Amino acid sequence: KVSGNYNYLYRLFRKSNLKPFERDISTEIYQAGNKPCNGVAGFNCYFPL
Amino acid sequence: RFASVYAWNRKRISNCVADYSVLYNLAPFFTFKCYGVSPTKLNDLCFTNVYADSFVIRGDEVRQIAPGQTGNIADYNYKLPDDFTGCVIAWNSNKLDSKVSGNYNYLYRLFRKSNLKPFERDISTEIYQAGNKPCNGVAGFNCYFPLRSYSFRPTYGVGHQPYRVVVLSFELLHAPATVCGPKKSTNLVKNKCVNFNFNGLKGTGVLTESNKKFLPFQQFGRDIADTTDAVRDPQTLEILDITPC
Amino acid sequence: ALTQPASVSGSPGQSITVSCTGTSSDLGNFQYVSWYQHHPGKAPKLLIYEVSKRPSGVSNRFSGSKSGNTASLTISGLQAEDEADYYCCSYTTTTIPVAFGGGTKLTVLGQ
Amino acid sequence: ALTQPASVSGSPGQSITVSCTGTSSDLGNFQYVSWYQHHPGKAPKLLIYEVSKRPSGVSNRFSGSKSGNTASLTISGLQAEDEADYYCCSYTTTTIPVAFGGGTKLTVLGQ
Amino acid sequence: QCVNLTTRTQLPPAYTNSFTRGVYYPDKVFRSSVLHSTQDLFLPFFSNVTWFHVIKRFDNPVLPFNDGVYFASIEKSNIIRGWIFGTTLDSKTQSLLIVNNATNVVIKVCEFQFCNDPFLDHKNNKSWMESEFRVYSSANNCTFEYVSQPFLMDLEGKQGNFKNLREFVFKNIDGYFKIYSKHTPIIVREPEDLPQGFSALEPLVDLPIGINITRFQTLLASSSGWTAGAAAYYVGYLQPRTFLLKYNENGTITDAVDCALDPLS
Amino acid sequence: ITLKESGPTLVKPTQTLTLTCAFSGFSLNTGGAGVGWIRQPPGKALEWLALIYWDGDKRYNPSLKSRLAIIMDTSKNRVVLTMTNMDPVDTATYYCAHHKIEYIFDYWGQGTLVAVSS
Amino acid sequence: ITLKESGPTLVKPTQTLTLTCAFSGFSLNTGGAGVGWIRQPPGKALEWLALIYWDGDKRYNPSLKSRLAIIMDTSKNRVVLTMTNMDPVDTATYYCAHHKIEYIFDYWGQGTLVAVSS
Ligand SMILES: *[C@@H]1O[C@H](CO)[C@@H](O)[C@H](O)[C@H]1NC(C)=O
Ligand SMILES: *[C@@H]1O[C@H](CO)[C@@H](O)[C@H](O)[C@H]1NC(C)=O
Ligand SMILES: *[C@@H]1O[C@H](CO)[C@@H](O)[C@H](O)[C@H]1NC(C)=O
Ligand SMILES: *[C@@H]1O[C@H](CO)[C@@H](O)[C@H](O)[C@H]1NC(C)=O
Repeated sequence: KVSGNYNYLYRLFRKSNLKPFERDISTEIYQAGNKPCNGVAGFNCYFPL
Repeated sequence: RFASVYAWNRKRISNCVADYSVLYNLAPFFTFKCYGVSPTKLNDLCFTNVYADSFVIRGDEVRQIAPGQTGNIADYNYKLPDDFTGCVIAWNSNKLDSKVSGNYNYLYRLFRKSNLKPFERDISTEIYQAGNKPCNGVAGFNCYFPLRSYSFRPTYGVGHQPYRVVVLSFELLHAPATVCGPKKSTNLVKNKCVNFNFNGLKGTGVLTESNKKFLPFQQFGRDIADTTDAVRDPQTLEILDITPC
Repeated sequence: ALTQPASVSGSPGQSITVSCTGTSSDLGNFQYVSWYQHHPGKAPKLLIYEVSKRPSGVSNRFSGSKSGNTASLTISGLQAEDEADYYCCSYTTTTIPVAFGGGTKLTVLGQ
Repeated sequence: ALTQPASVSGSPGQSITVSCTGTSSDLGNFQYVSWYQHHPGKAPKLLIYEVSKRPSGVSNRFSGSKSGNTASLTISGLQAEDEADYYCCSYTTTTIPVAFGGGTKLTVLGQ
Repeated sequence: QCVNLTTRTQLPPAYTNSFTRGVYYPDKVFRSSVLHSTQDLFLPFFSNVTWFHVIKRFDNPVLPFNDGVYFASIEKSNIIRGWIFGTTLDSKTQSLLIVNNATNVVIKVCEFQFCNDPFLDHKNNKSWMESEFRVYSSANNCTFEYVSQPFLMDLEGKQGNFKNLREFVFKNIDGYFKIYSKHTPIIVREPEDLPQGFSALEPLVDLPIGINITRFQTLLASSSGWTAGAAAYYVGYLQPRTFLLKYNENGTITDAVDCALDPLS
Repeated sequence: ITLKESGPTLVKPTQTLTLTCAFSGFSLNTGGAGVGWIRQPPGKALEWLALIYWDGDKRYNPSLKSRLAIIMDTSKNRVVLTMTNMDPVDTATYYCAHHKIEYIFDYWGQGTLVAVSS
Repeated sequence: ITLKESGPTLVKPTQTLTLTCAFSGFSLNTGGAGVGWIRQPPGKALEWLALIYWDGDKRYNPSLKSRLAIIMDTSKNRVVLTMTNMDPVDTATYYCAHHKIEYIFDYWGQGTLVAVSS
């Protein structure tokens, strides 16, 4: 797309690695280790796709 | 005192260990997402060397100084390359780089003679004409001074806060490697089949205490098979024997 | 400049709300106000630093909130020595940059 | 950006060549640049897509080639109705994503 | 400061049959009572080291650096100050400059335009001087700084009873330059030729350079003129050969024999 | 293939232009193709206005976002461009065209010219 | 932290006021922090004279520059503040405070009560 195609998404991180041929369809807010963070985004919390 | 965008100083940090964890307890930052790489792998990735660059930015237009974006203070100032090997960190430093009347020690260059190559320390300033007017030490019509000091006011507030930003430039495995982040330490468990790793000593075996002592120039221990069997412990000064199965 | 009523009174002990206001053009605003009390012949000390935090080592019976051009405090625990002079301060961008309230004269209601 | 000469002239029959160029910083690696022709009072039509690929319906006399930063087209065997408004259109990443020539007006010397 | 006298008379050298010295530790790996046959760039056993005797004499020549050499100087007044490095002599390439002028020893890796002959030693009669340390003149783009503690100093004028010998072995692997330092005290003898003895040598430092060094020169400590003592330094080569090392129970090399000398070896 | 362009002849200075263009015959089972609108006045060269894909995405020229709207029929009949708050420099001719990414404008319509009544 | 303010009390109207404000314990290796000079006229709106940072720059109130002068000490002793040709409208008490760019006022002194001798 001439100004950018944003219809294709990719994943930057998970909780851990993944076994072969597996599908991680589930999407949720990801926190970093020990900080209590849920519901919305912010510090050490943003949408992984 | 913190470096600006016009007099940006290439801070050189070498021969140490670089843990970026002590900054998290300061305040909720303006941004956290590093631009070259993800912020979830800042520790395990080991680089050869680091270059730090410090910037005071007037207003909140640090978005336009990006690897892929330009601007008034990104084409006639420090210019971030689009292939930048490193990342950014910006945080709201209202406690230091502000004045009640104005931070008149700083300056901005709105525009220059021409577009500049990135990673060029541009600090020379001059009076600028208007197209083709001859200008030699004169001011007024068609000769206007293109610099102005930073003005911090309490009435400004949001939209004029500093948000001090430091960029970090790395090199991917071409120089000698001195500075990166460390790892964690798991405590020793005696007489248990552990997959040990003493700073690269890969192998599996049980761990006992050895009565023999090493010399201060000694770190490892070999055998007839030419393999590790009894080594000095990494973070504590005693000699541990790797008893096999 | 800042304005406030001079004769301030209310319910003794607790449940008193005191306020400061003014003009958004004369007072340039956008600076978090601080508010102070003065004692006749004694050593004075500020009761509220910025709008809403409470420092340690002082009384923790005070609360505050500032919206737009109007700042206010809710004051609890009024003893017999509650007499003071309440002066609120901000940054006035027109002239005389640091103004101090409009003056208060408070009475006691311990008896 | 993208630029070309405003007008060009020559002897009828042969000996004509029209070129375009642009700044390499604005130009996104120089792919998919096309050559069109506009007529007065008629709809414009496509002649050359991506430098040197020939679409259907055009003659073999039209040719195009690009060297370094400069692209160009040549035509041999000119006729009395071969006057044109040859445009080059290209992709520019920093500014507006498409750029459309600088204007051309070919004239002949047959009369 | 640098003094350009631009004249010198040179004395012919001598040859000293070095017997046993020239062994050093391979790495920081301990082995218990295991006879190892290791091939490395060593100093040959029973080899002629070239004896430069400097007395009214100021000889700091270019030394034949072939990526690892041997320098045994019998010194008592801490004459060895630094080491001129590089290849181009006009501040165009990177070079190393170590100075131990005080307890703040500094190693600078940068571009250096050395003078003709910056002798550290001159003035104050017999008392050696710390001046003329600024050997270079110009720099292009400086790269590396390093700060280190010194070794045992020397108390200014010190002539006679030459108990000390300083052995500097220069090497480099993958651009990493290795300095091998060995200070041997209580050698109660006249300097002359080397005596018989052996010692285990440990690796101290290894610093990156990035530039393959071709030449290096010696920095030694009126504007010119000095009645110096019996200055003695021996230069020697390094060549790749095999040893046989006797590790004891304490990791000290008790014996070391070169295989390629005589058919008994 | 036919492309039909319709628009007003003269418009008021405070009126909004409603240009329509109809296309007959395309391979709609594709990706990246679409319908584009371009304009030019006499005395100055060409400049691009807008392009729509088949997924409903609208791409206008920058700094002209608010005064450009697109009605897409979702019936393969016609595409409408409605532009508000017109300027007498925009009195120009308008071409509706097909837009791939290699062929920047593959087939060109006849277009319609418009002028201001002021 | 203690701040002590010292100066004369029985002052003639033609006599210049020399007031020293002394502090004990502060991290001077910082920016944006300073000392503020604060008036208390009785029953009226108070006014401000001078806030001085550690940079040495001057931030004077408008149209009152002839009544105020500021003197350093540069030995962690105090700050000397001199008022020239004072008017009898300010028979009042004087205070000095730690004023910075985020905290408004930090800690005060004892303050001096002065009146006109006429
Ligand atoms: C590291 O370990 C050594 C040996 O146990 C100890 O002496 C030293 O204090 C430790 N340092 C830190 C920072 O834990
Ligand atoms: C050392 O030098 C002496 C005198 O020049 C010579 O006789 C002897 O053979 C030399 N020995 C070696 C091993 O080069
Ligand atoms: C040093 O390295 C360069 C790198 O190409 C090589 O050309 C040269 O032969 C080497 N040796 C010397 C003595 O310069
Ligand atoms: C090794 O060291 C021990 C303890 O210092 C000592 O008693 C022993 O003699 C040494 N063994 C030798 C001579 O290698």
